Amino acid sequence: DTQWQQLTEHWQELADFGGIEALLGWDQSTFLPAGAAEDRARQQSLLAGLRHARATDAGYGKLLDAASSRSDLSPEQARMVQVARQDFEKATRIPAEFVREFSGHVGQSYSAWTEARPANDFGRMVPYLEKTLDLSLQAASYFPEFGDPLDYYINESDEGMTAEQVGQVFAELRAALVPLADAVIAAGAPRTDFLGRGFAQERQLAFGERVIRDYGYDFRRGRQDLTHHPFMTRLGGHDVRITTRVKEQDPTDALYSTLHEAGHALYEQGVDAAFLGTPLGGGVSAGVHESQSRLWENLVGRSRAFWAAYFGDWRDTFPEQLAGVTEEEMYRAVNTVSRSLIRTDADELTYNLHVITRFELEREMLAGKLAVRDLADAWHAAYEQNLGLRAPSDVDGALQDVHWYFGPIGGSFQGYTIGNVLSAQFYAAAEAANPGLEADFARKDFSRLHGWLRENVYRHGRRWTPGELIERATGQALTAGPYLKYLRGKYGELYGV
Amino acid sequence: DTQWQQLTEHWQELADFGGIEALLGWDQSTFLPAGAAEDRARQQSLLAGLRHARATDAGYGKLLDAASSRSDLSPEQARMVQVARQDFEKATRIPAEFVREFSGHVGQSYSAWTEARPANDFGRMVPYLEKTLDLSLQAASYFPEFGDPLDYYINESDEGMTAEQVGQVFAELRAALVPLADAVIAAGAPRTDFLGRGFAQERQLAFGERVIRDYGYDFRRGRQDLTHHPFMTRLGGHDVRITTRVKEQDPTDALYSTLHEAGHALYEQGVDAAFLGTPLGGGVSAGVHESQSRLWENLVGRSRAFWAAYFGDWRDTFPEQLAGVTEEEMYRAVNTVSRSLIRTDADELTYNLHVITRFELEREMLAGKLAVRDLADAWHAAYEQNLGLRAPSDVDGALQDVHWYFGPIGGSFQGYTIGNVLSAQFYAAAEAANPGLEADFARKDFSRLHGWLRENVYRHGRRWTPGELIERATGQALTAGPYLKYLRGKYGELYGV
Ligand SMILES: [Zn+2]
Ligand SMILES: [Zn+2]
Repeated sequence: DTQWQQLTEHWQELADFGGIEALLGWDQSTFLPAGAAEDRARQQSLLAGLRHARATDAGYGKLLDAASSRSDLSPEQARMVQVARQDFEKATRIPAEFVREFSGHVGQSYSAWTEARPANDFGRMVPYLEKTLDLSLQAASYFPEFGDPLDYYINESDEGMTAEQVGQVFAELRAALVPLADAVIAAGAPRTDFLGRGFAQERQLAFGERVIRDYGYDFRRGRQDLTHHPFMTRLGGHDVRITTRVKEQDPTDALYSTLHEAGHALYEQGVDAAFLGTPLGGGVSAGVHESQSRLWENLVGRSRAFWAAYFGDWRDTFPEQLAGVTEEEMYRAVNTVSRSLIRTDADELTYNLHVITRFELEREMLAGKLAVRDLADAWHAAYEQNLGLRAPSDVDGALQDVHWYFGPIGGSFQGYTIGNVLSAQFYAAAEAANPGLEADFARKDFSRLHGWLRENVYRHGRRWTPGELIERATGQALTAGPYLKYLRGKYGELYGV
Repeated sequence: DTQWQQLTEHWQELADFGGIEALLGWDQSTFLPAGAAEDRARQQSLLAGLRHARATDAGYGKLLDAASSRSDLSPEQARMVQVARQDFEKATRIPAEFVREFSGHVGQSYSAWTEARPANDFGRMVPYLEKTLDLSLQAASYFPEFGDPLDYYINESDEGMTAEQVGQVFAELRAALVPLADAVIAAGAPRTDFLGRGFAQERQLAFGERVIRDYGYDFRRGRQDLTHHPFMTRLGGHDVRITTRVKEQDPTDALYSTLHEAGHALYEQGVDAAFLGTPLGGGVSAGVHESQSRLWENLVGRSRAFWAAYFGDWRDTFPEQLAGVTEEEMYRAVNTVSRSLIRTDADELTYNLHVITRFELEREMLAGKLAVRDLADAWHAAYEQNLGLRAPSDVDGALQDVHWYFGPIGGSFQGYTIGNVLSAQFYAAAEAANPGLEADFARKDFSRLHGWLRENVYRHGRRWTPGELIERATGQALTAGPYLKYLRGKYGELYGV
């Protein structure tokens, strides 16, 4: 009983270390002055070392063992203890010296990448990728329960997911989305030139903050700022911050980045107050998290009802830019499709082809079938086959994404595609329970959609495993069905295909 | 050599905790959302505890003892050890229990004050101040080498400074500045109404950043943001941040807050790189620090040469506002004088009367001659006596300043006046070594003044004691001479007195 109070305080201390670490990273991406990079990284390592010591503290381990042997715990408290013991298990499996070696290597890899990408110097990154691949395999070998080292990373991203389950889902998406995208591309695109007329940055941000405020984003428990790369980060139990990036030459970039990151933040902001500061107080997996950003961005933000509700405010804010443009035309311009090179900018239909490419290259590298020095060539070859075009150099080829340069190789991307699928699966379950969602959206009323997602997804945090969470909320395990039905219906209707 | 590497690593770890603690506080004042106050305070408390442990670690103390007995250390390394041991002495002198009790109390006092001041509820703060006074005396009692507890606080602010030395400075400033201020007030004020014509906030910030940029503020090692109260804070060896406050109804506020805090930041940004991350890597005392904010704010920022250089940019930025206003009128308008209530806004001539008021009330309270419950009345009586008027309530009376509600009572304010004195003493030494500084200023060239201050003041950090630094840099100990000569000359010529 006194042991439980001590466990509660140690858990709150781990959450507090995490919030402070998140602040160091949030400030690094937003306001850190250019000449202060090195000291900030050292500050981050200092905190990483301290937090790891507490996450692996032997006394804490004994407290967990004590609470675990009790028989009088509520379902939530026992699950809280179980999750803590699972985190403790993972944290102590890997020697702290290996953790530090890996962190220093990928940190140096990153710095080399920030220069080699603009310089089209993939040959320079090869030694960095070779060591990263070796370290990635070594890290997975501390977990022999995954015979396939790729399964260790897939599981780290989405508890319980396997490479065979991922490959199956990918196979289904490719078989369905390639024809649907090709048919949309062959039909021709809606008008888009009015999006290039000049949209003032401050006006874009104000519009975005009105929308996500309607969604339910709580500005007493967060804020938004500008960054080069949008992200969401939690600095505390009541401090969930988002960032966006604005292009005056295209207002859909900032709007949908903001809706996307806001979706992540709604998830975090809906976690039950009783779980904040405990091992259950956070999102449960990468795919479930990305299902919420994608739900508010795509399923809601790009829908006809969304623009039925906001076109008026939009045209008022941008009167000259929307002159001669109908509400229907703005709805179509937000749902264009094309074969493109940059994954983060890819449309709803071709996006997953980027993830599959990266996933299959990871499979090839981790299995020893593809040497890293051949990665640049294999990447272009996969882009030609999967997207029908190739980048002019390696800048937007294998150097495009930071993941393999600032972290392990393997399991880096499937969460994006799992999130896309689950977005429609969670959304369909929400509409099954609230058939008048679209009529609400037209009134700028998202309370029932938010209410359903909070009751069935957000509040539970980590109390359920991803698979339990998905099955309880939607009645079935991960399935591509609702996702494909939504896309075929939406784009079949948009392009007459 | 092995032992020295450990000292430098521990010293850098102390500096890194300091930067992180500063980041938590900087973010708290700028961007922390409203619902995140409680969690941030616990985070700060967690970091305060860890840093305090590091600062008092017995092993660390043993390393310092070893290194102090060595005979092969350079004068700087020996001084680092001496400074580290002096910090180690005071940090361990006060029991950790007492550190937490005092810290927790002033936290509750501060929070109650943020509500009691706007409500004119001094009676509510009386118990908080009584406990603060008792704890202030108790804290000083851990340092019996100061017979007078006020001398403990005076020395904590400015090493080597005493109450008897402060009193002599006050008497001299009072004897010279009261008649000069009364004569200025009786002569009449320059035109000022054009300052009320409306100055857009964004232009004010842009202008202010161009000025301090020319001063020498390095935005690659800092930045500026908006807060309720301007301040300067060091988040790292290359991260010295400043904040300002903008009033569109009066542009002198933002401008001179920015010049003031930039002056603080210039000092920190000039500390020698060899001292960053060591016990010598920071400003040496409150008085020396405020000497630099006041030098760049008053001696430079309010001088005729400053406006000969910047009125053009000023007029171009605010053309209608400065229509019918000469460059000479803008110079006179930034140098008005009057008996006022708010210490932080008080002019060059009457400012010190606010510091003297507070110091003498501290003296009476520390000696047990003034009861805390009588402070509100004694404050008003001292304001009538020293400044010729009194506030309508306690809001701008004894509740005005945060110092006694978020920290100890005693020695809280004399550093501001010490800084005023030293600003002219340092400045005159700079002109003696660089004949013709004012001519440089008209060209927006501050490199000779800044270079002199960096070489003779900033780079040393804590390498010299305050008395040694002032003596070496200016050829004499602290003296009000240069200060009184500067004011008598400046205001004698402005007002014909
Ligand atoms: Zn996302
Ligand atoms: Zn100051």
